[PDB]
Amino acid sequence: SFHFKEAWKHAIQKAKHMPDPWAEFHLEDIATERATRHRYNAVTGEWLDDEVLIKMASQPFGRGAMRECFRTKKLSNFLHAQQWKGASNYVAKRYIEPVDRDVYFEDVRLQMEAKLWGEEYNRHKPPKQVDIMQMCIIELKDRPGKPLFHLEHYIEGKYIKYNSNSGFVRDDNIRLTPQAFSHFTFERSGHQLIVVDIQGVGDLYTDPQIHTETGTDFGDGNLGVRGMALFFYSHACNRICESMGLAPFDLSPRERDAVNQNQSAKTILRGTEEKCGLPRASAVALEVQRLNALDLEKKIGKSILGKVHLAMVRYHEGGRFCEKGEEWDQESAVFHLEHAANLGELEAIVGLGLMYSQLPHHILADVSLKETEENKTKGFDYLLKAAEAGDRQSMILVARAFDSGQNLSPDRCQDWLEALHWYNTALEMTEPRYMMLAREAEMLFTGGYGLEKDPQRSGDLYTQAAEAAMEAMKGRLANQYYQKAEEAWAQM
Amino acid sequence: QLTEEQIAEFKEAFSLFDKDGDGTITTKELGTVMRSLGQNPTEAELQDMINEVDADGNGTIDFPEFLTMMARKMKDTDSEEEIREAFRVFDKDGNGYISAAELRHVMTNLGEKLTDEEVDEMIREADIDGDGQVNYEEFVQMMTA
Ligand SMILES: [Ca+2]
Ligand SMILES: [Ca+2]
Ligand SMILES: [Mg+2]
Ligand SMILES: [Mg+2]
Ligand SMILES: [Mg+2]
Ligand SMILES: [Mg+2]
Ligand SMILES: [Mg+2]
Ligand SMILES: [Zn+2]
Repeated sequence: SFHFKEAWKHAIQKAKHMPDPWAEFHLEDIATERATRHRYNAVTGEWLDDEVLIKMASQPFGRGAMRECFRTKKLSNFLHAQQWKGASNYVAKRYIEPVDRDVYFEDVRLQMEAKLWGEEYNRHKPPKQVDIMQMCIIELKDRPGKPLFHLEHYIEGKYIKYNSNSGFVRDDNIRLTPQAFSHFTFERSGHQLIVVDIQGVGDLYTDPQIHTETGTDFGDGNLGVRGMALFFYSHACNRICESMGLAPFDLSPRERDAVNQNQSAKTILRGTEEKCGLPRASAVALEVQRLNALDLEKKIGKSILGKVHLAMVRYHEGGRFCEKGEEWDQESAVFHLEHAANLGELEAIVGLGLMYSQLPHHILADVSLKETEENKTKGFDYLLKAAEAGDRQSMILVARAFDSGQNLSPDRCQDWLEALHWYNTALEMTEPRYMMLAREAEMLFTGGYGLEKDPQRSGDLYTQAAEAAMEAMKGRLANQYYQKAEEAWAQM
Repeated sequence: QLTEEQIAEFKEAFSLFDKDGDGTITTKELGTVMRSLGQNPTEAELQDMINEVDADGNGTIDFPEFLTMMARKMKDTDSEEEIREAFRVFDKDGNGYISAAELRHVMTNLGEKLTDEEVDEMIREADIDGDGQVNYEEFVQMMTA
């Protein structure tokens, strides 16, 4: 029934000959202490507390930027001696600067959620499986302060950071598994989160970071969709990503070349790999299909992928992807802004509309595009999309385009019926109201571009404009508007 | 059968739970002591020991009685002290399950000559559940066959 027993026994006996890697630190001579261990169950969302006995070194053997590390022995093996002498070695970690107690508990919550995601990755039969180390909290009740410590089992072997939570990816012999794992978590969660900051020994990972759509849980390391943007800027899809059916993120040409520029006999497939899938593809075309299939009430802002592309735009403009002696990549910035707008981010639609129309714009303020008929057409089409999606500024701009021709698409002509429609739509929203009402009244008085004269409606609109001017405390203007209303009614 | 080093370790533990220093612990403190030793007594076994050591109805458990209970626990170990400790060389994080990645880490640490497919096959053979991991029950069953 078990044709592999002997491999297990080989390993058990070799571990038996193996010495304790911490033998010379003689932790067994330390005075035993009592602590309360808090362990988190991420399926049930429940904490379990119990008592444990530990021997902890008095001095730390290492510290990062945030935490100090202490060698610790968790005491089991009271009745029978440690067969493998290293099975009770643990690392305890304490924050260097004081933190609120719940930061420890949220760090545990993070690590265990990432562990669940590793198990989900393994369920798709990857060529190399992964595992996120379990981590818990120990509280030293007897010590002053009731100090909290993170606790993980010690793992001997070379420690490697495969990627960071800020875009770093190993600039040498890359491994396919950590990167494919991160990408898999982006797709399988439906773009709601990504697990990055992959690091540890082999594929035994520890201290991961999760970026979520909201950005609020999992501590200060949650950079939200900015973190997903940082990941996908540097991510190169490999054979594992493909074998699981992950769609590549749409990178610009320059970004594509930089990613291909960054060798070894890396990890090899086996043929059992299953397709990922809630799950969402990472490519803009498939996401456009998803939004089209969804019964939209002319709805926009429903794409997380578009927000990731927008965060990319803002990182470009901010110099995050620039080396110290270069000019920041405007071309790729506009590429990602286009992708964000086609995925329904209203800020991107308005920004591209203003930019292609040669109008002033906030996003990518210092970027200027060529004045062409194609670009003028694109700018007006974007501004029309923004107006149809509720943006008042674009509404007013489109009205003035159909009115006077300013910033109108060269594919289109002046049209005062359309202009009146857009003026009215903007007016119904809770650039002054009386000015737009008076412009309407003037168009009705005059007529033209498909709009026949209407003296009575013109007088009524001049009257409404005068009343709105009174509401604005512009009495003299209200008198002028009343004069115009009587002037229009006298045309009859 | 108990060594003086084991006895000194138990003395440290007992002193840690004999906080008021009367030389005894109460009968409800004993459960917590035993669970803090990394041992997992069933509530039946626990209640048995409780009523036995407190036959005189005094509530007190001194250190010699605790040591006697530990000696009886050492001989009544369900003769599986080897399999319990052999499980722990593979369950690296100590979460009660051996994962394929953990087994791979061990087989590479200890210089064993298996491929990653052979490691996946050890796991899938021992993993009767089919949940992708090997629990302690499955490890025991694989060992005893
Ligand atoms: Ca484990
Ligand atoms: Ca199983
Ligand atoms: Mg972190
Ligand atoms: Mg926060
Ligand atoms: Mg006492
Ligand atoms: Mg007594
Ligand atoms: Mg006595
Ligand atoms: Zn990928």
